[PDB]
Amino acid sequence: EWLNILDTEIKLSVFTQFRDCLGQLKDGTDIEVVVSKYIFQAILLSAQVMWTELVEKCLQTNQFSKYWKEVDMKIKGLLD
Repeated sequence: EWLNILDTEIKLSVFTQFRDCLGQLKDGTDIEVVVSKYIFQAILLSAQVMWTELVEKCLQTNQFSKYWKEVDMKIKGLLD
């Protein structure tokens, strides 16, 4: 009984952390601060969803330069 409760609870917790992390990333929040806040899977999925949405709007606007510089800055900050 409690194993079957836990099997659903882990997935619910992962989804909750994912939506909280994506919500934080939305409205403007650097990934560096969020790394120490949520599990790896949640921040990973939130980052990937954001990247898809942002690059889709970049593709419709054809302004890849600004977003590429932003992502490069994110990578340098994460490396630091």
